[PDB]
Amino acid sequence: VLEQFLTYHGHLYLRLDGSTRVEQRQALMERFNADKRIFCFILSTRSGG
DNA sequence: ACAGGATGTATATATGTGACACGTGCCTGGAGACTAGGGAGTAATCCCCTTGGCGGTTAAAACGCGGGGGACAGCGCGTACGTGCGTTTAAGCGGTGCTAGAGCTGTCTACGACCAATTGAGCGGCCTCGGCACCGGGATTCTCCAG
Repeated sequence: VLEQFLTYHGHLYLRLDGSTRVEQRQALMERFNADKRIFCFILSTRSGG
């Protein structure tokens, strides 16, 4: 529902959940901390610490 | 060819089992009045858990694939089992015809059952620590080509 809300307003994002693979997690991290277009980085609180 | 006797044969009638329905009597239910004890019905304790949602990590499943070696059918064929048959063996369907031996009735004890004591198993509660359970090798011993 957070993504459903962010879409209605038009906000780029790259979600992150425990179900994501560590490879995908690292790829998303590298693509977010490098690309300035993405405005949000939705993730879980108690994910990989 | 026929008129009547000399045998059959289903047909109809009075007599043998069985099983239901009835009719008496005598046990077994029913009816009643006491006296627990059992069980219901809260009211307290001690467990040790409780659930949702979610992130993480490792092995048990889950899946792919090859391939082999088994599961099936067909073929054949040779006992071998059913199918008649003629024989004969012995079940059995009624009988007679004793006797053990159930089944009972009665009698009368030893033998349980409470039962109130008495008390020592036995049960829980801790403590301890050998004994299995797992590591780590190191031999051995199967399995599988591969000749």
